[PDB]
Amino acid sequence: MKFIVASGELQKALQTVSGVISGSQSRPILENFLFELENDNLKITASDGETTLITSIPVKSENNGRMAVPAKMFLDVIKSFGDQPLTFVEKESENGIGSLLEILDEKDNYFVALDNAEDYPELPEFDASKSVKIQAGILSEALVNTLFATSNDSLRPVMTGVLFQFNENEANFVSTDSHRLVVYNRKDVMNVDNIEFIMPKKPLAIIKNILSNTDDEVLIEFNENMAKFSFQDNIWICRLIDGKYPNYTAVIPKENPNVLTINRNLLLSSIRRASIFSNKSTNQVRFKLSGNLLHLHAEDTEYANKADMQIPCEYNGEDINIGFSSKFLTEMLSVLGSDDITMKMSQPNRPGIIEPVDGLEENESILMLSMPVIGLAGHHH
Amino acid sequence: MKFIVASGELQKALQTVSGVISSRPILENFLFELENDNLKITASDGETTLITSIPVKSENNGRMAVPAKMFLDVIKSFGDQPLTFVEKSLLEILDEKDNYFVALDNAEDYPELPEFDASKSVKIQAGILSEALVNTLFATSNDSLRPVMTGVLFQFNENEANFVSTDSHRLVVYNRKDVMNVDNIEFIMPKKPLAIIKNILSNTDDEVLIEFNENMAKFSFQDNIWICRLIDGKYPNYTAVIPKENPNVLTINRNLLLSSIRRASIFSNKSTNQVRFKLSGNLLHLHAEDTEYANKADMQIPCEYNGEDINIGFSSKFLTEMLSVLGSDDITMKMSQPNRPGIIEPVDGLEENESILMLSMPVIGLAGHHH
Amino acid sequence: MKFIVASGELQKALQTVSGVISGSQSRPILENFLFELENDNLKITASDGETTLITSIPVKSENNGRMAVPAKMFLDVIKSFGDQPLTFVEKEGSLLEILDEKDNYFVALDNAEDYPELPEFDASKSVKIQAGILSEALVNTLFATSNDSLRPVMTGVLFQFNENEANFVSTDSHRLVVYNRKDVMNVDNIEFIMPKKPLAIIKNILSNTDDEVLIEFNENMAKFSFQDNIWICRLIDGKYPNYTAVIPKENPNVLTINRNLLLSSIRRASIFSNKSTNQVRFKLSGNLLHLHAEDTEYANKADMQIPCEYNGEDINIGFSSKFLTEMLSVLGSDDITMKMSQPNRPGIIEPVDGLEENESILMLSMPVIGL
Amino acid sequence: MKFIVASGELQKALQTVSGVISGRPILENFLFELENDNLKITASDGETTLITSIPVKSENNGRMAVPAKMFLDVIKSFGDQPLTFVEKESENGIGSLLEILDEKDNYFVALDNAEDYPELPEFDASKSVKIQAGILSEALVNTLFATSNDSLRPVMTGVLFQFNENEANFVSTDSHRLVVYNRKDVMNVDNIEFIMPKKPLAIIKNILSNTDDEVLIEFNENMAKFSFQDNIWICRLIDGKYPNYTAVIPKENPNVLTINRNLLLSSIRRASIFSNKSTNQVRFKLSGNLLHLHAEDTEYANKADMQIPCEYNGEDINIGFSSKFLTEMLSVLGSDDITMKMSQPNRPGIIEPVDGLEENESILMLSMPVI
Ligand SMILES: [Ca+2]
Ligand SMILES: [Ca+2]
Ligand SMILES: [Ca+2]
Ligand SMILES: [Ca+2]
Ligand SMILES: [Ca+2]
Ligand SMILES: [Ca+2]
Ligand SMILES: [Ca+2]
Ligand SMILES: [Ca+2]
Ligand SMILES: [Ca+2]
Ligand SMILES: [Cl-]
Ligand SMILES: [Cl-]
Ligand code: NA
Ligand code: NA
Repeated sequence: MKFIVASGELQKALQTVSGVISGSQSRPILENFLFELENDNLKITASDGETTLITSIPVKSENNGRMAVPAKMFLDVIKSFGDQPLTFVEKESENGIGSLLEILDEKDNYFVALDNAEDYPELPEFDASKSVKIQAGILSEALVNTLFATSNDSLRPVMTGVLFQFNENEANFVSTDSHRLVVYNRKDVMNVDNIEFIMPKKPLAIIKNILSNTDDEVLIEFNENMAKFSFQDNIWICRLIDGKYPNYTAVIPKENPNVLTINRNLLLSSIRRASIFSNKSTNQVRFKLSGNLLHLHAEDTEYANKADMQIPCEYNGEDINIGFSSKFLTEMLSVLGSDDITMKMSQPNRPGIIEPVDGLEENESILMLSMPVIGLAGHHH
Repeated sequence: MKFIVASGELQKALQTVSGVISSRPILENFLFELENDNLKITASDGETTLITSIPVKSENNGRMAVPAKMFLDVIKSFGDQPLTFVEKSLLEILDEKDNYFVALDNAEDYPELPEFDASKSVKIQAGILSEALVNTLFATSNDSLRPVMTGVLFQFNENEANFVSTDSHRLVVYNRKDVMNVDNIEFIMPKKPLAIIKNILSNTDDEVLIEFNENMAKFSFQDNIWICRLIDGKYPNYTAVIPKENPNVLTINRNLLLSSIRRASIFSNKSTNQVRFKLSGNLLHLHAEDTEYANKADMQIPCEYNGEDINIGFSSKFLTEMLSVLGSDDITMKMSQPNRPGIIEPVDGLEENESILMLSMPVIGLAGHHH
Repeated sequence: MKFIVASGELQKALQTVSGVISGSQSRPILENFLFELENDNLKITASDGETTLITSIPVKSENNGRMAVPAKMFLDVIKSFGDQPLTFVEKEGSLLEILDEKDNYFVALDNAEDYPELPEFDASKSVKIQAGILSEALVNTLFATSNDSLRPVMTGVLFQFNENEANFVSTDSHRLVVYNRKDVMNVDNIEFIMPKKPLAIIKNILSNTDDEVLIEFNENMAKFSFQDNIWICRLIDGKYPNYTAVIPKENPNVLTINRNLLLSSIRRASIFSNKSTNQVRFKLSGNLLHLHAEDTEYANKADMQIPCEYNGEDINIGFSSKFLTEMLSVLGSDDITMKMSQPNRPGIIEPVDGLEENESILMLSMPVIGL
Repeated sequence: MKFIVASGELQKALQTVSGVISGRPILENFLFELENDNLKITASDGETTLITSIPVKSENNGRMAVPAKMFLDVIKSFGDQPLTFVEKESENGIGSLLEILDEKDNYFVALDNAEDYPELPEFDASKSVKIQAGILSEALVNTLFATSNDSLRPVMTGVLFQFNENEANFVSTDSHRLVVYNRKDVMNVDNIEFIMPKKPLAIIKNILSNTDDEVLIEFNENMAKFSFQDNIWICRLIDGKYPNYTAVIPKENPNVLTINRNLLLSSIRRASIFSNKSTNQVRFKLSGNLLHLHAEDTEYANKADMQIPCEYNGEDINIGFSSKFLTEMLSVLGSDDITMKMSQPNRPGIIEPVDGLEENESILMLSMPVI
């Protein structure tokens, strides 16, 4: 097969599908891009066996073909060029058992050895039974809010992923670990098909880098156990996590009369400083709230360091003494971008509910629950 | 004052009370009070006061403030020898033809304790109290708990004594139906004096008297006195967090479970140190993994399990620490759902009126918390 | 001691000297910053036992003192602030208190008396050099130093000063850089070998200014002084290799070529190169450079034709692409010459443009040799 | 690669070389090289390289970089059982995994890139000496405590090795203590003198057995290569001139104290508690057959005065020594009695064991006096 394509267009297409190639040589055929050339359309596929990324670009050609091109090398090769048309010709090695990909650029020649394309598996016929639509910019903000930066909990399978709930009234995006619950809600995302599914983290991270922040629609189609995203000339296919996500709404305390209103960056930077003085193993801080004063306390009995900070705030509520793991709390505060947050509390053994004060669009809301540190004897019952 | 005492006896007395000396400078001293051949030795950090006394040979009485680290270092540097001490303000030590001097503080500056006016009292055998502390004093606890949960709850009434401790991962309830006192009392002991008391208490039938006033406990045991400031507040209602129905019973060799978790946890993330249990049939599957570094462990442990399949996760350090305190060959762990505590109890070795209950809180995503 | 200073000023000073605290110091006292306060001047010292970094900043205070502050933690603490005045109070198990309005922080301190003092430096010789010239010397030489602790002299940079010029040489036996400045003239003639690690640290602290750096010498130490910084380093003992014997007197085969063009061409060609030697072949004839790379293990190949100016006989010579690209990326000229003799002799790269009047650079690459 | 080995042998092999891995990231790995049922294990900190080898069962060859702390922790968690190790490609990343199979249990340890682990350097031996393992080990037992722990004056941080055709000398000093260990039964044609650094010697002391098995030491410019059974140790030698240690040792020392070692040691330990906190000095006042020990701390008002009967033939002398250095030196000796030979109150005292030395073995431990 032979085709001519602008190197910039080729690089962008290759870069889009490359995030799923892990460098693993356990299935060596999956270290390749799969090129499929048909009627001036170059379809490029990469996969790790569970996530598959596909894109296509127009090219100039007169013939068809299929090629398995080693991905890391070939992308490095394309990256080494400026913007110029490149010619690609598959040649059978004059001495060998397989075939070469030759690149022609003026008087210069390059050869990249190819794998056996017949060994690159075909994807199965996707038989969509349901589909939803969501704008790319909305989906990417959902991923900004639900994908945690740290995740060192060994959770059960349904909670290791992100829940997507779509119905005719709204969409919900939910994630959790032992310290946090994020519920992100869009009442402006409405679909006839009611569907619920759990997306694993790795394809979500891969998709997050590919998604643009635009009003362009993403189609998501579903079969037995896969989701198929379609966005411009891209297709992303992911294995879903089987099972039923817990009834997360039942965990949200109904009454939270103790409302802290505070500048977000002040609370975030204060906790970060205080936790430097706590025990390196647990990184906990205590909140003592009373009047319009937040008293932060951290100490490390092993090393004799201590922090005591008084932070002015708006607090209408009863005196409360409540402890938190600072790393998980500050990560959530870093995800919000508002000037002010509220943290609504009830008892020291119940989660605090963090919400932005400002900065939400009309039909957008987010709820961030932070589970406090509580001795087991004082658990809710 | 002047007295003669064998260095070994003096050393044991000093070591008994030295554990509380860490504070303001007068509290860095031992307080010596000599009265009719009885040398009372007092040490304090301002909240806990430890007292012991030993017989000595003397002809007069007195009071001295002796700097503790220095003096115990000195006594330790001797072999077993009768030593003469003369207060002169210096303390002179005489050993045959050898002379030593230690500078002294002003004893008049050492705070006296107020006269203790007991309103209630309980008694408990030292061995019973000592076992209670073995079961409730955690080897490590790094949680910043609220003040009432940083201590150990003592409950005495006419029917039983209860000893309860907790952190974010554990609840220990130690019950003795053979410890009965007329006085009903409930109080929270801070951990630090409890640790010192655990090392001094013997495993004997000698009785420990505990007396109380407004907010102090005074323990008496042989020639020791321990006076501790109690933690103010009410301990939480711990019985309400113990699940009532636990149809899923694991019976398993404790040492095998303990060593298996220890190995598997080497393969977990160093930050959280968690293992997942997959129970089905008579087989426990242990799984640990470190997603950051691609390490993994999968182990199969034979057991007796009659119950439904369960997939439940635990923090290994806190689980293994409680299992290490128990001494029976087998334990039962009773579970219900993956978001509820598992109840660990020994199979053998409890006396007639002794029971131990250990709750392990599992690792559970907040979305699936109990409700 | 007690002093007040803006957090931003303290952070920059700490950051200046922190690069020599490498973490796991075999002596734990060397994990501290040493603070010495004298007449409103806070002198801050860090050391790994061989290199000592010193800076000082003005502060507001009423007394003097000495403190050893744990470095990693204290820098973390200062970094966690914005630009605000901070109050520091030494409380001598010695503590450091930090006061900010109504907020209080305590950092446990080590014993400053345990921090080693530096010996009185007894300078016998000294040279001066502009900071910008010295840093340019380091930019050109540090990448070529060896990383084997086998030949210590090659892990450093040779410094040569006399009344006519300053010369800087580095090598790892595969590359040689000679950097020469005839506008750096000092009465004292001195020759010495500086270790790479303090040189890298110094390179980041040095600014690109005409302000002078003083270097003073005693038996086997160099003391650099530059503004309010002092850097004291142990010199490498021994004789630097006879590097001029590696430069052939004649290199008649001269390639003249655009630097970025040669650099980007080698970069592309190297993707196809031998994973073991990462070799690119230059085939020169007429006014055409042919670049060839191939990977015998994986069946990839590159053949590139670059028009150039070449005066010499036909030559086919191989070089390590990693070393060649590193060297071409350090130079900044539009054009370079590469002078060669035989296929088993070095290629010598020099910039054509962009050098100051009394500045010259020589970058030698050993060829690839194989059967 | 795939191999089977007893867990106990693997643990012993790993612990032998693991002492050199401190906290470059590639050097935190063991390097495994498997060839014809021989598993060679390498560890290094970049300056010291330790190598051991053990027989294993295998059918293929290979190379692995195994993370050391984790892997040794893993091996330690097993008892004595055969373990199977299989290198597999990672399923989700670019690296490679080491699988450990124990019956139905599977464990995976992520591996580093072995191609990034440095090869051993070509050793070009020019000279060699031989010495029994036990003799060398005893030499290090006597000398390592005396080395300086200040990195100022590097050569004093090592132990001098002197071999010639007549004897071997091992010398250490920190300018306050000097130890000379002499063996007139260690003879080699090659006369060699070199300085070994302290850290590898401490490791080497523990690997060496107390047997007549020969240690071969080969040398080049600044590397020593020790070979002892299936171990290889490669260390960078310390360059520079060791002090002329023979000039501080007085030849004539007419004032000789002979005394039980434990009696002098325990007596100095006691006195040193009462001594000057800055110098920790004790005075010897020797006359007749009486040793008067005196210590005092004028700042804190403590004093010690001891009379010890002894054998002293000499003139009345009043001489002070550091009790900390004296007690350490007496604790390293193991004889029943020691002699301390003195001359003037401002000249060193020389301590030697009285009994227990072999015919051609001598020990000299010199203490610089306080003045
Ligand atoms: Ca066409
Ligand atoms: Ca509906
Ligand atoms: Ca928004
Ligand atoms: Ca009497
Ligand atoms: Ca019992
Ligand atoms: Ca001033
Ligand atoms: Ca700042
Ligand atoms: Ca000259
Ligand atoms: Ca073992
Ligand atoms: Cl979970
Ligand atoms: Cl709590
Ligand atoms: Na008195
Ligand atoms: Na000070």
